[PDB]
Amino acid sequence: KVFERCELARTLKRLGMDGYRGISLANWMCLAKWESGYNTRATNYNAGDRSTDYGIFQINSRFWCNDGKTPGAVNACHLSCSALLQDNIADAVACAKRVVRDPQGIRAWVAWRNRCQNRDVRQYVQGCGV
Repeated sequence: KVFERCELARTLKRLGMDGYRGISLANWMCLAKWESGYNTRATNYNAGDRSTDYGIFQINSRFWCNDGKTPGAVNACHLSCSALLQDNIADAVACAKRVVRDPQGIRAWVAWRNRCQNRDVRQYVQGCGV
């Protein structure tokens, strides 16, 4: 499903993402925006290393979820990658909290460094009443 902006902000808020491991909701919103355009069915295959990025947060199949076809898969979220293509994002959120418990935190997603780090990101949550 493609979320509307404030719709996603309140859903993430309800699921405990605001200030999770010090990360504001606006930073999580900036990340989903640039990773998938808030689209839960987004997939991106990475031909160079044979892995795929799944869902609204574009979580990768080498380290986090298992799709069975990625070389060297670790499956740290202990989740099938199909769980990240559901309309309900509760599993994607539980795996995203797992990613940022690593020292790197949200810096684990390159797109957050390129488009969100050291930028004003308050516009992603403005007017959502969150």
